[PDB]
Amino acid sequence: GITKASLATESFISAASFQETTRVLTEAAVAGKRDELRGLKENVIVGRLIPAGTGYAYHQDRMRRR
Amino acid sequence: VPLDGGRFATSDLNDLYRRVINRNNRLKRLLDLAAPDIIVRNEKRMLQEAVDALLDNGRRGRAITGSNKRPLKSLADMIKGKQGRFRQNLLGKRVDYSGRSVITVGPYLRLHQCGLPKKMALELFKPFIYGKLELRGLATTIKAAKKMVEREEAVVWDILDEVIREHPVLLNRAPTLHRLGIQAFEPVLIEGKAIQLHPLVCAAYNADFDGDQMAVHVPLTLEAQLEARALMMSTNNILSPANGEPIIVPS
Amino acid sequence: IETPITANFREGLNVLQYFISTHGARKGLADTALKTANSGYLTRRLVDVA
Amino acid sequence: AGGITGEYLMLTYANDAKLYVPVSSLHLISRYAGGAEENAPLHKLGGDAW
Amino acid sequence: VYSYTEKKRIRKDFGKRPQVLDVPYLLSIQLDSFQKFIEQDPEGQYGLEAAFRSVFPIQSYSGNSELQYVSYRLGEPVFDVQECQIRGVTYSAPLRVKLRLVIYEREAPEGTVKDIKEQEVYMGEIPLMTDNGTFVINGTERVIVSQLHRSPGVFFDSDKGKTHSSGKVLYNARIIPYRGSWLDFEFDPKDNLFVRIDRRRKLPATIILRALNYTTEQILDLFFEKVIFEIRDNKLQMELVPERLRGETASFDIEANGKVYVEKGRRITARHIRQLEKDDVKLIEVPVEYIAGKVVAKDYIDESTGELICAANMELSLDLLAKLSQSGHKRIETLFTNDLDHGPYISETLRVDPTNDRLSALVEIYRMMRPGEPPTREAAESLFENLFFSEDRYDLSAVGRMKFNRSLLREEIEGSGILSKDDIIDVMKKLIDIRNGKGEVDDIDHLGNRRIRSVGEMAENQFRVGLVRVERAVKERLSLGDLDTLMPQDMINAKPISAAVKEFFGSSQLSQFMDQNNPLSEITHKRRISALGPGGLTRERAGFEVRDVHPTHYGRVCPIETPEGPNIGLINSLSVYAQTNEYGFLETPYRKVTDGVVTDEIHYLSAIEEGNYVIAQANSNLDEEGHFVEDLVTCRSKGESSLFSRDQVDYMDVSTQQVVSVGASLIPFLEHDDANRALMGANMQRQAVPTLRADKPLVGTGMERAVAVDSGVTAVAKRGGVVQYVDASRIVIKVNEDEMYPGEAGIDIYNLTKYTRSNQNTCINQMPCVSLGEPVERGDVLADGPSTDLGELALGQNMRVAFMPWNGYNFEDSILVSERVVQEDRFTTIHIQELACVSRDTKLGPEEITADIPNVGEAALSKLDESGIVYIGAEVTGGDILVGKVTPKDSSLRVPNGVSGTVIDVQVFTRDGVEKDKRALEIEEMQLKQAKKDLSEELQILEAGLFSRIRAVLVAGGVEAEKLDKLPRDRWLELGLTDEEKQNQLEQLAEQYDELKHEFEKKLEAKRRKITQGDDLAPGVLKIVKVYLAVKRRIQPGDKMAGRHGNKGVISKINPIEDMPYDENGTPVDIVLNPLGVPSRMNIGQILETHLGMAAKGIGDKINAMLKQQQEVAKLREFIQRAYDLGADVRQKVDLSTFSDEEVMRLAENLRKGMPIATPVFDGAKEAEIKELLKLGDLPTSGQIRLYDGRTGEQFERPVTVGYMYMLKLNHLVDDKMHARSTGSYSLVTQQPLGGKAQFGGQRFGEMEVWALEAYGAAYTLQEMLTVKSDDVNGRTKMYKNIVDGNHQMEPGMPESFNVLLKEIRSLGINIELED
Amino acid sequence: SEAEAEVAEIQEQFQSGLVTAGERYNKVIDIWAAANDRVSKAMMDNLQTE
RNA sequence: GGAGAGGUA
Ligand SMILES: [Mg+2]
Repeated sequence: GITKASLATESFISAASFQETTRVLTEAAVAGKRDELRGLKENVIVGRLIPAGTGYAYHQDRMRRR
Repeated sequence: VPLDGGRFATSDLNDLYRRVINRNNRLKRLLDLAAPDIIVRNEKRMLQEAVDALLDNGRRGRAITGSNKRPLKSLADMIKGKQGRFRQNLLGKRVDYSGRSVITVGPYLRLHQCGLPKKMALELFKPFIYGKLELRGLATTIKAAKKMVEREEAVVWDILDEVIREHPVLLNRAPTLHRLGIQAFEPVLIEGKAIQLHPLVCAAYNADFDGDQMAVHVPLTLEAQLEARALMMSTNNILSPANGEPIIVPS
Repeated sequence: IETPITANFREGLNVLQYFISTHGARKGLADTALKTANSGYLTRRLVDVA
Repeated sequence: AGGITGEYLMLTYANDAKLYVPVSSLHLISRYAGGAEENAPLHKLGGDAW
Repeated sequence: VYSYTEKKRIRKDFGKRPQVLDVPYLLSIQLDSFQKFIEQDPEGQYGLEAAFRSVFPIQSYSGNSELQYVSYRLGEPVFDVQECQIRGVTYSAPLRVKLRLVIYEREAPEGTVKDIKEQEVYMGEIPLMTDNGTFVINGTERVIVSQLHRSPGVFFDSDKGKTHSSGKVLYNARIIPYRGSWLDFEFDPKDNLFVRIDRRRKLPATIILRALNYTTEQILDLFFEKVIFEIRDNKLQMELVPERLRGETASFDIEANGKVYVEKGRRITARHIRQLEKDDVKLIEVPVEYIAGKVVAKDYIDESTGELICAANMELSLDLLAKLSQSGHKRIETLFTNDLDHGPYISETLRVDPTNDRLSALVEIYRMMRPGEPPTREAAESLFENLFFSEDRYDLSAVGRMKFNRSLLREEIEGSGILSKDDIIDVMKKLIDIRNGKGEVDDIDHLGNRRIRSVGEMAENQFRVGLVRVERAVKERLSLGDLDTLMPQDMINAKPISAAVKEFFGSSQLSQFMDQNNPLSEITHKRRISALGPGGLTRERAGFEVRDVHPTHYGRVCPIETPEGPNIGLINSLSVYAQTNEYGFLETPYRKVTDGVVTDEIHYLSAIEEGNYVIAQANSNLDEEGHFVEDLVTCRSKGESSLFSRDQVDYMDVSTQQVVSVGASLIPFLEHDDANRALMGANMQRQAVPTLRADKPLVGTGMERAVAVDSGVTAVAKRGGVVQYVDASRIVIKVNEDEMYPGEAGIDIYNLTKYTRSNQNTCINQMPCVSLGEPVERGDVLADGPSTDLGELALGQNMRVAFMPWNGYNFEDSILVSERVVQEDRFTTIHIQELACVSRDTKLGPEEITADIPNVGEAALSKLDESGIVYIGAEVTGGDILVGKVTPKDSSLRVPNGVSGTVIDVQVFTRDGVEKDKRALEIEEMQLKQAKKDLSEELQILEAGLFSRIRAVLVAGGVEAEKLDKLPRDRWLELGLTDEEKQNQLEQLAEQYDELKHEFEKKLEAKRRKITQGDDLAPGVLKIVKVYLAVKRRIQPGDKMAGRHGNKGVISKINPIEDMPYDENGTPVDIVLNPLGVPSRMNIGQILETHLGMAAKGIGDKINAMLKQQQEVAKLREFIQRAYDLGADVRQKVDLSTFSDEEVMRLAENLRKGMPIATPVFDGAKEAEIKELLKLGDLPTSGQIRLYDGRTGEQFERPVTVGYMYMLKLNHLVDDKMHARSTGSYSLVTQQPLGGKAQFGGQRFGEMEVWALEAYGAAYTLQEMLTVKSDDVNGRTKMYKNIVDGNHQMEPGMPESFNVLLKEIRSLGINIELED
Repeated sequence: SEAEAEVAEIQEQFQSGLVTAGERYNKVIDIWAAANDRVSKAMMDNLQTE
């Protein structure tokens, strides 16, 4: 379900700003997780261009760079 | 911070930190004094409880209350919930170059424009007015321009009409439910105090005029202005994204 | 209720018919408020998953 | 005084603080000796701040 | 029939039902509760007397002395209401109690009084309720709202198949004492019966059965019906009652009386019972399989061996039957069980019971209560007997015992406050009966289950809670030794009492700030019934059922007036005639109806009794004998409206308007509106701003005189007389010659509160509505308050409206207003603000408030006086200096940025011991001059009132007219007069004057002791100066103005007079409303008010015609007499022939702007009467006229509806809503803009408004809205230097609230970092 | 008036035991719904071509 | 800066 399909995300920030922050970080700290900003919500968190709209061409340019 | 009455705010994190330091220093003194095992064991338990109430207060059996039986706010409570960091200061912020007022109809408008009060537009576009005043040479500093716009001379209104010309503003109604809840508009100066709203976008906004209020945000950059004009202008949102049927239906 | 309101709004509802009308309308208003509080959380859940 | 009705003699000290001496305990009620029966002082009963 | 002072303007009352009970005092609950609090109660059960008698006498534990209570007295308050509001201090009376400390002597036996002292001890200052219901707590008028909570008693309830997933209902029963531990019985999913206390560990109910000295035999005797088996010569002759067989299935050869009655395979039919009783059959022959599973009632022992054969409550068997047969047992007692009507809910508990006798049950209870603490025999018995059966530690209140006995169908509504054995037995019996199938559970929404805790009860409870700490301290001090040097002041401290009282009155959840923008808003805020607060449910954890109106609300709680939004039905409002019972429940009046006559005796039925009787409808047509006209009349029997007979009814409603509240009964034609729109109409009628000139509603209900009188806004005469002197600030009444008291003759003086501010920053003032030398009567109004006209409520204006679309300027809900509406200044409203400038005692010493300020010119200081305080009457605008102040190293109090105004009052407060500047003294001597002036004017007018009455008794008995002024008015005593009762009056009347000569010498000195004294201030502040600004907001597009039927809408355009649609006579329409709001929003009542408003102004336009050209009063007396006729058998019935020929031209002068019309709430003007009233005037009888366009000048097709709708102006002004911010201050912990309008803060681009930018492609707009605009501090200063430099471009970086989140997550043991 | 007469008929049927409680209740609901439909149809026929 | 109360959409 949509409550569990978003907390079982490969990113630990798109699931931490959602419900149960405490249960997400402890599960994602003992696992040594690593968010790679492949989404819309965690680019709002960190303050940079969304990889969807007019900022989509930016993120392709930033990806082929590395 | 002070409460302006000579008294300082509680600042619940300092209370938890101070309690942790107090118990830790007392326990260090007990370790130095070679305390009996039961006393130092009780104090170690109290230090454990103090640290647990500092990290996540209330997760253990009983929370601790500072004033009027209200539990203290810990480090984990500054992240959780609606009032935490994530949902209150990061996913949505408080925004400069913005205003708010009651809406009226003004049915003489076109689909791509909205009314905007003279005072609200003068305050919102203040740095642009400063730029134009320094460009036309009326004030060879920022302070003279600030006093000129606070005096509201008969020249800053032409400066407004210059900076308003093709500068869209984003209008947003309070329960923004879909992407038609924020729409760009072109401002028309009004000698009033109410944001006149074209009566065909009320279907999108769900904005009756029985006392509603609406927020105006000024896109700052050049990319933001072009984004407003291209994507968010109300002459582009004539089809609902939920289904191809029109959303500017005559009401 | 087996006795319906046999008076339109052009004529006058008497006291009992207005009380029954208030039953219905208060039900509707409370339902509207709490359905708003529920649908807000529903759409928040849907946005945060997709 | 707790289910025992009794007779008392009631004295007004300073600040109108009444004191009821039992009629059985009459022998501590002595008359004035200063010779100033209309110029006598009035002691504050209980000795608050004495 | 009428007074002299209602003939000024009499409202044409429509309506057909005669009134039998007039509307009571609307503030009865508040005043009656706080009168039950502060009054001497000789019976000692109400208020302070009950608390003192419940606590005192305090007996010491040492055993030598006790402190008993004598009486109490509330002293005079230090101030009264006006300067309590002015200084900012509580209006309270000092409680003074007479305590009587005994001393018992040690040598004498137990009980002997050495000494007994007594003094009047001061304990706590308790706030006093004002003349209205308001408390002045810290200079701000608050109201304590009555609560609606769960009454103590017993409550049978169930959870309807929402537990254990079995789909089964689990009935439970709570016993809730007023003071004690609750006692819960509940049903297990296996139909077991379980008892618990305080929701502790769950125990079988037979535990508490055995704890009351009950064996198994007595338990089965109580809870079960017996079946007798008689073993005889042939095969189990069983006695069998015939109706025990209902709902059973036959399984054998049912034969008796030599007749085969019922064969097997049958359900036992009713006619089988009928024939078995008709043949009188009692004893049956049954097989042995019918005893194979029954349960024996008592114990059966062999008569010879003396050994237990079968125990009590054992399942019988074949061999068990053999063992009882071999032991000479003839009568065998079993229990009548069933699967439907008599379950074995007790036997199963006994088989779950792990105890067998009383002591084991008591020990099991003891171990349930306190784990550990190894049990003994007294430690369990005393615990149980003090748990439920001790007067000290358990108490059902009077209401608790009443509910307990009423729910159990008892008759005695009084008894012991402790539980009884039969009480618990009846509770279990009733709960088992509910489980059986008979009876119903109790619904908690019922108003016979919820109880009102008004102001007096809650304050008394808080006082008693504070008094418990005091009695603990007193018992401590008494139990310490050496008591002979003590007094009842060293042990008792007033700080717990004052703390526990001031905490409740000041800052509680029910002692809340008053809404004060109407008389209506005050008088309806004092009558809320809140379902929240302490001891009540939560605002956001309340279900769908408590929020809904219940059939019990009829006549007690209004169904339509309730707030919308987060709490609907939790802030319910009282009805009109609703009262509070003796026990706190809500009750409503009803006319007692005999055999066939609707009488006029009024019985107040509570919520519980109302279900037993049958009550007729409010509007059932009775005619001249109390006889109903029909034979199928609508009635309510028990929450079910239905048509009953004519001679069946027991009660009838008092009036048609007892269902609605006070604010919802001001809506004309309420019966035509919807319920949602009536709710909105009431909720917005509570918010109207009092305008510049109050204007009556042409169409009203007649519940407006009651509102404007019962609320304390108007100044109302106390004793009838002649108006001696009217001023703009005072009214002087010379009392008549009979109502005037013999001693202290005097006259009345009413001081009118001028332009002071209310709580909602509106202006409240009182204006005299009486002329000079007008005969006023007792109870008549003298000064109109805010928004009242001639002592009747007038919240807004009544304005010429047209229902038509006008070029989209009234598109959705908007309003199009003529410019003549602004020209007449008829919606201009005064708004008074209060600005405070304080002088903090800080480092480098305090700050001076002198005018000397750096970097300000004379253009700024041109308005301040010499002492640095703005001049009174100086029109200041935004950004001026009101009180100059300097920083000790520009702390001047500035006008808020956007408001204007005229400074109308400056109040300066100073601490006790600070030298005051000349401006403070300038106020001080001007304040002190009035104090001398007011008391002298109090005296010399009263002196004029005494000597006039002294001269009055000189009409006979000593008359020398010339001699009265040979010597002046002072010595009218020793003159020649016969020394009789008349001369007794001269030495009595002048004794008041001599008393007044002593009243002058001490009162004026006392007012000197208050004016110059140093006022109490907060620690840190040295002197406070307060500035008052009066602002006139006129009207402008954006203001929200609404009608009385829930039709809001912002004014959209101020459109000039020539553009308004005029009629065929040239009169322009004032307001152009939208017709499209009428069908969808089903408030039809706004149209009939429009037609009736036009009819009302039709009468006022023909009286104007007969007055503009002077016509003889025989024409006016004729037409006004016709206009007060033409009702369809209305009850008004005025007679203009009894008017004294100058009360008509004074009546017709007030009627020249429209004859007011009273339309009672459900007795409205029928539509045929509106047309007939539209026909008396020469207006068209369809209500719609031909209306011409204002601009093109040609005729609008389809004749449009015009009329005079009464339009309010709500307190949502666009001056207070418009906000703007480019750059300003920022929050400290997170570097984001502040929030609000007071703080110059920016809008919130919230979470839900960010999704609507990701739903577009606006990725550059979204980035700048959360980095550059908001949070990133290093790139928003670069933006400001870029915007001014003509370069629209951001260099965003990272927001500063993300780095706060890292430092907070790293402040745990969690390492969060940023990668390459 | 026709609906009131025929519901009086159903009430008389119930008072003589020919119908149960639930059946009478459902019959009253059905007849009142039919009367509501007839009134609505007459009202629309009076309005839409008046 | 936080709690309590009330209100607008
Ligand atoms: Mg709206």
